[PDB]
Amino acid sequence: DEKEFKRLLRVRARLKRKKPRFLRQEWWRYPKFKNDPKWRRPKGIDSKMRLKLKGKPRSPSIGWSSPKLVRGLHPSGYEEVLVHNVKELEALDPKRQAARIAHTVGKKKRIEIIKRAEELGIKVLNPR
Amino acid sequence: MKRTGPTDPNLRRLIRYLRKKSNEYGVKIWKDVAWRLERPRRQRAEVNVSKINRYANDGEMIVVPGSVLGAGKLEKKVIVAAWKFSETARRKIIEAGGEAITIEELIERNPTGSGVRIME
Amino acid sequence: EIRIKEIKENKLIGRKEIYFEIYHPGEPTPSRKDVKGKLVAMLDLNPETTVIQYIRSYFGSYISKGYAKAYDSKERMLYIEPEYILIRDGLI
Amino acid sequence: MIRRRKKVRKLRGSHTHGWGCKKKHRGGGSKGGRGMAGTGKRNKSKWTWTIKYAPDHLGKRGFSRPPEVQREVRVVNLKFIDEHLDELMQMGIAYEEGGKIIVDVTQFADKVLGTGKLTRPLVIKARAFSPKAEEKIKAAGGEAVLV
RNA sequence: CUAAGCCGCCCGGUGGAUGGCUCGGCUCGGGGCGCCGACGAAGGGCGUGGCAAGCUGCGAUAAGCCCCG
RNA sequence: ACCGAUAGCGAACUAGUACCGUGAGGGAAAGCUGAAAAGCACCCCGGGAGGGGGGUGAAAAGAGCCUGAAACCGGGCGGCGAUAGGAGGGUGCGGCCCGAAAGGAAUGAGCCUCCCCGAAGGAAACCGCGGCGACGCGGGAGUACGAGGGGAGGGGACCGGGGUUGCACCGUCCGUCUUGAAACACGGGGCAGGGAGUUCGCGGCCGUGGCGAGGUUAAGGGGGUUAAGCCCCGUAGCCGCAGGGAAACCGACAUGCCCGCAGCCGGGCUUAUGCCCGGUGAGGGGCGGGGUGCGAAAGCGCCCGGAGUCACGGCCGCGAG
RNA sequence: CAAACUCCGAACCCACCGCCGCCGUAGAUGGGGGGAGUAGGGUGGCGGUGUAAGCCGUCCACCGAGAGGGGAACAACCCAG
RNA sequence: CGGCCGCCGAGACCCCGGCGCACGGACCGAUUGGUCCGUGAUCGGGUAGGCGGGCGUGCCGGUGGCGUAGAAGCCGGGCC
Repeated sequence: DEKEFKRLLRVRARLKRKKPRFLRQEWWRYPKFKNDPKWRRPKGIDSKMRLKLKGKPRSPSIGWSSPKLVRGLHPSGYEEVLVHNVKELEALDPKRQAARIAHTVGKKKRIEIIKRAEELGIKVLNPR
Repeated sequence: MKRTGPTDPNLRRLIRYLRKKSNEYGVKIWKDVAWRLERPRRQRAEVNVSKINRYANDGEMIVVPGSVLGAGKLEKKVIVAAWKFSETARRKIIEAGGEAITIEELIERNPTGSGVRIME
Repeated sequence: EIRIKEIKENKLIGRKEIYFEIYHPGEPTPSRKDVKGKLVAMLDLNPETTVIQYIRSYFGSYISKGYAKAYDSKERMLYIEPEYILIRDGLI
Repeated sequence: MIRRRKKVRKLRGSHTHGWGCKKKHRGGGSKGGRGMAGTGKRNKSKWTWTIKYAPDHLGKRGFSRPPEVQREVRVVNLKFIDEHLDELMQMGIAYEEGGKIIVDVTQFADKVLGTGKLTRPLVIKARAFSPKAEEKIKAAGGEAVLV
């Protein structure tokens, strides 16, 4: 149902706009963490983040997951499919799938893929 | 650790088919055999022609959720269905005049599974 | 919602192979009988001479993949298709 | 047919690998004596375990005769003979040699035990027979030739 | 149009990580070959190149001399 | 199915070389231009080193030479910037600035107006009455409003996101022993790279697969192969089929009976599911009987109505660093 | 007058039986197997001891191993998991 | 001090939408499973520790591919 589809897309948009960037404790303090930003669970005995005190960054929780019906979909609402040639370009569903040309595809093959996608009426996320 | 269950695709398909058959015909014997087959491999049912002769009557239908082995002696005329048969067990049943079939053939012959006796 | 992704014909073996996808968001995996009925109704196929080789569901996606075959006559099935598949279909 | 990864791969970030406080898992002191030490003779660290799960670990029992003089007496049962008569017939251990059916259990096994039941009248020939075996054979109607 | 100072982006310096490469290592079932010396051995010293210090090779015939293929 | 220049032998290279100690002896660092040197002819400045033009090359990759990260330093750019206090961050938004691509968007952005339904919750104007009083009670009214879910109209280029900074509130760093860490308790100048449940033997278990009263090979042999891959043989050996006992030695239910879960059969209620009742009941439990050891015997311990064995993977115990 | 007295004697605690309540055929009570960690505890009420702090037990409530809202900050106090 | 009347004030209590988990069910996978459905006032803090799933790196047997119209690597951004 497109109505529920749109409602859940808006719900996911709001939720992932409010979602924060989960980063390990003291990521800002040392360059070794700034150049390689990640999240690591705080395990220390006195870690304030582990103790989950107010005024400290938050930690990932299962509740933050987006609704099932629209999980992993493009913000436009389509479904991404990685494509490396025309053979697997042709195997998509234009009404429900979109093609993302792999970064390693040269321009010679990319122009062919783009013209074939135009012929088949399939949306392309990176048309160049 | 975790119970993975049978690695045999044929056995998994047979279990699923038994559950569906029990649903279709409104009987519980097939679901019972399904979970009995699902039990862990190190505890899988083991039966012998001696026990079958001891407890089965002539012309009866027997289902063994596991393996049937040829230890002992057999006189009865029994239709026995089991996942696996040892050559000795199958030969003994054939000589006694019984039938060594699979649960699939048992289902086909008796879809409602009335009168079938489970041996473990 | 069944969408056919490929149809192939092989008269040398005498059958038609059908690759399709069922789009069923918010619904369980459709039953084999329902899928067969829908496919036969849409393709005008003979219900008595068609088999659903498999239906597969992959993780959270609501796009299940189905493969089916349709034979010209029962002779080719009795010659090729295995007994367990025939029993599962229930057409024998 | 099932394969799994090692627990260390899951414990990579554990910082202890399931050994508790960092003081434990050091050596002989952590085990309370290397090997089978502490089982009761002088050190009683594992005396409580020894007196329950490994009784008679300390002490002595009777003697053992030299293996050279220890003769082996193979034993077979009437149940086994009756159940495997056909195989004996194939191997030649059993034949007819007249109306009666003879079986030579002298080639294998030296003593016949009386476990089970006897159905058909045979004649076994062995060296020694249990009283129960002889009684069962006579009741079944076979002959027990003492050869 | 604020002096020093702080964070971020770009460019430049300093450094030598990463990536790719490999005439070197390590391991190995099977196969081959296994002693040299008073007819002066192995290890070493010193010499030897047109320009030649190191390594390598050679010994006042000294990065070489002669014969068969 | 080993490593790929802090790895692999200590040595990928003028390596047991240079160097340290009287001595015995100890012992490093150090690889890469380009396809071809085509390795910058000439001009100006400079004492020189070198700098600026100009040439070579697909690309300076310019020999201080494949790529050129981080730490650190200098310049430009954007933000703050000399009356302001907290481990340098968290929530929310406001200034200044950026904003092609990958995110939405002219098939309509922020925005302005209007209409409908709305969970939990939920006023007041005014009317009458109670209370010394703060105030309360009935109607208004479960009304206006309400998270959110929809629709229509106007405009026509932003929104999301990002850097810095301001305001309000909150927040005394990281690892570790400890009852107790911000600690005047220990380890913590920065960055890059390396870094710590491995292998064998035995044993107890579980996940799965083969065979099954049997299971399984070991050393080794033949065939074939570029090859150690692949095929077949190999029953010696090991475990199980019979246990009890120090030993001599003796030597057992293939079901005699009772309870009974699942399943099966019959009946009643139940739309159906399901529930109840009565039989049969594999597996399960219990009697009875049996073997052996102690005994004069009774009686007790262990055992007896057939499931084990091999293999792959995992957890654990002991010994080896 | 009595911790090492009792002619008397509660609150209260324990065992068992019937029932209400709760849990249990979506499998409890119970049984078998694999893997542990734990052998310094603290605050609070009570009991013995000590001038007191404190020491030694007991009660299992809270911190240890526990967020959020308060007691100005506060381990232990109040609400709250 | 003996009382009383209003109002503020939590992640607690109620409601709306979402995620996962435990249990049961239907259907569906050629190796541990997948989609959906029903109940949860009687599921959702966590140290030692136990258990399940998932993410990342080198190499090997397969399978399907990209690249001088520019691979690996490296700096800054968008999305999931």
